[PDB]
Amino acid sequence: MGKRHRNLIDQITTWENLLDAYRKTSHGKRRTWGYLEFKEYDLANLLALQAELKAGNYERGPYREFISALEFKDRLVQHALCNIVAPIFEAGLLPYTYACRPDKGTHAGVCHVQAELRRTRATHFLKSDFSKFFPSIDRAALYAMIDKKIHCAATRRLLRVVLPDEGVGIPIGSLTSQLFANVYGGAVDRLLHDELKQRHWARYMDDIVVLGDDPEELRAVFYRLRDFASERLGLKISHWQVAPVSRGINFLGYRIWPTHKLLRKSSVKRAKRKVANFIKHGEDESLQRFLASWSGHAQWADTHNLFTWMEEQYG
Amino acid sequence: MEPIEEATKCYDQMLIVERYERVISYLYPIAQSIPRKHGVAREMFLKCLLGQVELFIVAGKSNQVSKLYAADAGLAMLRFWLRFLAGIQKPHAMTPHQVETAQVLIAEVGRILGSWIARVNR
Amino acid sequence: QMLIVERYERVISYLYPIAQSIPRKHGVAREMFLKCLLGQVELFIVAGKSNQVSKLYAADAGLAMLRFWLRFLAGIQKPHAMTPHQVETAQVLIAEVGRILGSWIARVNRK
Amino acid sequence: DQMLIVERYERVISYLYPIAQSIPRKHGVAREMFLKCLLGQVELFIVAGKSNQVSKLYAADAGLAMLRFWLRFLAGIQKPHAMTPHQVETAQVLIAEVGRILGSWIARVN
Amino acid sequence: QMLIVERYERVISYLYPIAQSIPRKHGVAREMFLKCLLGQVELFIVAGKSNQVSKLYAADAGLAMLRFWLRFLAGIQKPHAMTPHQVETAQVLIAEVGRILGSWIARVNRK
Amino acid sequence: YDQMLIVERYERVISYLYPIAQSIPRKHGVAREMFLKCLLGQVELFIVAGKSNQVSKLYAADAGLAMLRFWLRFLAGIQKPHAMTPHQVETAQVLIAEVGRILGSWIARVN
RNA sequence: UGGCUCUGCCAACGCUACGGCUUGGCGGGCUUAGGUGGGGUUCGGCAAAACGUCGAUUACUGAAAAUGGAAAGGCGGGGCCGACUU
RNA sequence: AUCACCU
Repeated sequence: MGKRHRNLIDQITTWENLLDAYRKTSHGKRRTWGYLEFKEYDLANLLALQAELKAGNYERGPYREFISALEFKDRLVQHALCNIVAPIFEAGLLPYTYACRPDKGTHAGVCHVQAELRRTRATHFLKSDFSKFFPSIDRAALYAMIDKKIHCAATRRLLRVVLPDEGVGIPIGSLTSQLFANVYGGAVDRLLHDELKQRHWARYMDDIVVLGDDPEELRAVFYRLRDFASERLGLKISHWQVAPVSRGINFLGYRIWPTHKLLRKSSVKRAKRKVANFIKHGEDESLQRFLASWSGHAQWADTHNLFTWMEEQYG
Repeated sequence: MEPIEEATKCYDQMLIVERYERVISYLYPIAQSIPRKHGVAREMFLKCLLGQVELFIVAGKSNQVSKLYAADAGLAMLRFWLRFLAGIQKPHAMTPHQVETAQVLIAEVGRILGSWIARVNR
Repeated sequence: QMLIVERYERVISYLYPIAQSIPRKHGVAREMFLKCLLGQVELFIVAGKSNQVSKLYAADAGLAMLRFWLRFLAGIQKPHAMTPHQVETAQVLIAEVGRILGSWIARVNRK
Repeated sequence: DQMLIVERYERVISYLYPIAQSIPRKHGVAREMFLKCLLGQVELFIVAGKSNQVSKLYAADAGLAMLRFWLRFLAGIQKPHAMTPHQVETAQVLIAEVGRILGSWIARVN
Repeated sequence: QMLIVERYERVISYLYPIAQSIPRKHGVAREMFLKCLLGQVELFIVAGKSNQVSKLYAADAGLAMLRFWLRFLAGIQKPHAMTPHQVETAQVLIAEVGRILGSWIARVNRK
Repeated sequence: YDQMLIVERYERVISYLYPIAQSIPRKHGVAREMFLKCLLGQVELFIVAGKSNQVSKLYAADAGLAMLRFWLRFLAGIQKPHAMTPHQVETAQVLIAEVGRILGSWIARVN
């Protein structure tokens, strides 16, 4: 919106937002030590957050890493950021990005692959899901995209507090991690759609479907996508394939042919239930081993809102 | 920022209160629809409905299980007040739906109170 | 014993209309009848939660204070007298709960 | 026993309840609290008689003496005169009858 | 007791006219000022009857709450119902019943 | 200090909340009267806390402060008008938070 | 929220310190978000505006972009006009 | 998805 955006920490801390942030942070968590300790003096704590963010005195409390959780003030500060910072980033997200965008969501992603699998009758498909998206987001070339849109010195500082501008690891477990991961992988969206003039694709954070009406082209696109996201974005590509549309696009929990869409969702349910059980088994320490495992394989099926799902059902 | 620390931070009281605030938020509108008449029972319902928060809150800022059991007794009296508001308040006070809804919310607070009573008893 | 608060709920089912009807005139007594009528469930819901015979004696007290309120609201004069019938068709109901509490007080004093 | 004081206290009540309704609206908190000490001092006897921790009997005497206060307050309340000094003496005859009973009951339980 | 109440009667006799001057506006406060003014001789009479200092300290708390009510009615109650003059004399009378209360605390707390 | 400071800071809670709690419509009567009985009547818990220097009562002062906080949450989440607007909840919560801080420091002191 | 420490009238359970008060009428005033769980994806056109992006935190204004700030233009489709269909 | 709850 007019490039710039050089005055957002004013809107992030504009109560009216720090309350939207509050109601967004508390939504679902109204049973979290964090909400309930915050809810007590909630609007005094929002006025002290309006004040700690307006004055840039805000410090993100240490991530409680079991999935790194935060505080309620922290998730509120992120909800405040990603109420002003999210809509200036999820505006530059090519429509075919489908993660952490309420409008263009999971289902619209599976619908979209199908859509532009139907139209153009794609003869071929590229899945190019990213490896450690969150654990290998440059958190540095991320902040060369969270800085070409923010341009607000103090928002940029709040972003850099809520998410340090140094490392290689967006903390999966944050709303700003969600947003910035979409933004970050939006660089590969803008190496698909902009460069690579690939008009037909879809992405949810790490999963990058790129349905293209020619095979070897989609393998080129992928190599170009991997070379980009490695050299520019330090995102190793865990799995990829250039399959004829017939193998099915294992995108976003579905297997999306032009015509049918066989929900393969099982890894998720297996993991959900596994986490589930582990917790109502007192085995929340081998769950960290399992979690680390599943955070390696089919977490590059962007099932992190599910990881936070099961960060909340169970601990 | 640091959330303004109340003392004796008790999850159960906070949760039970936050979950009981949903009971109030449901039952208070339908106490405040109880006719011009029936208003002393509504005084006492509300004093029972809105005043059960104090019971939970003092229970959380107590270590006394007496106060936890007193919070349970109040929830049971509120569970009663549902019965009364439904049946005995002769106009209506509480529709079976409203009771069916309110009893669900009070049951949620009942669960949290039970868990809270349990965790202290050990 | 939680048929008490469902036998006493028939005291309230009777005596609550015989309380909404004590006019403003006798609205300090109505408030205090309703806090002994309605608020005897509290004493039977505290009871069933501290067998501790004391609370059942304090609910006997609340039934006996309800019996006072019965006999008071009769002698409250004007078209606000709890009809002798109502004092009697409620002292029947309060005596039901008095006998269930007679048993509760028995069953808890005798272990 | 609880039934004795309570019935003799209903003479206090039956006397002081029309008087405590005739206490000016102006003196309405004192009236509502006179009545909540008139009526609802029976509750302190009944508690004292249905139970018997003698603390409950002192609370009964407290209410009787707080009732005596309400007399000696509502008489010489303020401008809207409440209880006449006569009524306070007459009431205090009956409040001293339950005074005697509850007092002798305190003494007998003690 | 007897003398504390007779000295607290003077508080009431001073403060009750002040509590009756509070407008209808702040009628809900005077309810609880008078429930603290008039209602504090329950705690001075319940402390009289019940030698336990729990109800004496409760009596002391009530006197201190009554002193708050002076502060409140003089200022916090927005049309400062009690004037600062009327606090100072009412706090003299509260201090005379606080004298006896502190000296009643004293006479109870001997060992 | 401590009790005197907490109450003077809580005066400012009441100095804000009592006007809010008196504007609450009589529709929300017992809300208004129980808000006030937890507003004004929280000084009672501060008094007892200081009068006793028993940490339980400075915790029950916190429970009154937290019930006071419920009341702002609730008088916000009251629904005929909105009784306490969220600015008045916010400013109240700020004032109660200052009382919470001094009670917290006082709790800490005794703890 | 049966109110009102609230009047005027009126009447009597009454109660009067004889004033009233009370009390009853009778008027009048005051009184979507949240919780909990676990195929429009159609076919076309314009792709002008808008929107996005790159241009650009650029030129520029101003020492300095300093939480000012474009634009032409490229790239999109997300957008649009339509039909159908929803 | 379900639950409340009014437009």
